[PDB]
Amino acid sequence: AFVVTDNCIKCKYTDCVEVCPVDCFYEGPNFLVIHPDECIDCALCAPECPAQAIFSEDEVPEDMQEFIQLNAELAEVWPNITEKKDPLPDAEDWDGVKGKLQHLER
Ligand code: SF4
Ligand code: F3S
Repeated sequence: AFVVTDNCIKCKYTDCVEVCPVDCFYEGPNFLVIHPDECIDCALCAPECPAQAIFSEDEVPEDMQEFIQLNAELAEVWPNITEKKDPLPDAEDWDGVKGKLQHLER
């Protein structure tokens, strides 16, 4: 499974959903998650993220390990997103800020 981590929060470009063959991205107010049972690890979305927030599960940085289980839980409650849309409005002010998890909205 591929995992979305911290830098997506408050950027949410959605470029990643274009390339997904199985549509396994689920949408929250300011973050996207990948559903781990649905992902086929084709790895096509990781190059398409401008925030470089997507990682193969087995390459999630040590300090972002929490995001693996967060993707799994929030995927069960958020709605499927299958079309790109515009980035959040201030997305590049926040691209690259660290510690954005304290800003996640359910
Ligand atoms: S690795 Fe492939 S199947 Fe998984 S979210 Fe990315 S594009 Fe979709
Ligand atoms: S910022 Fe987030 S919405 Fe997709 S393009 Fe990157 S994982």
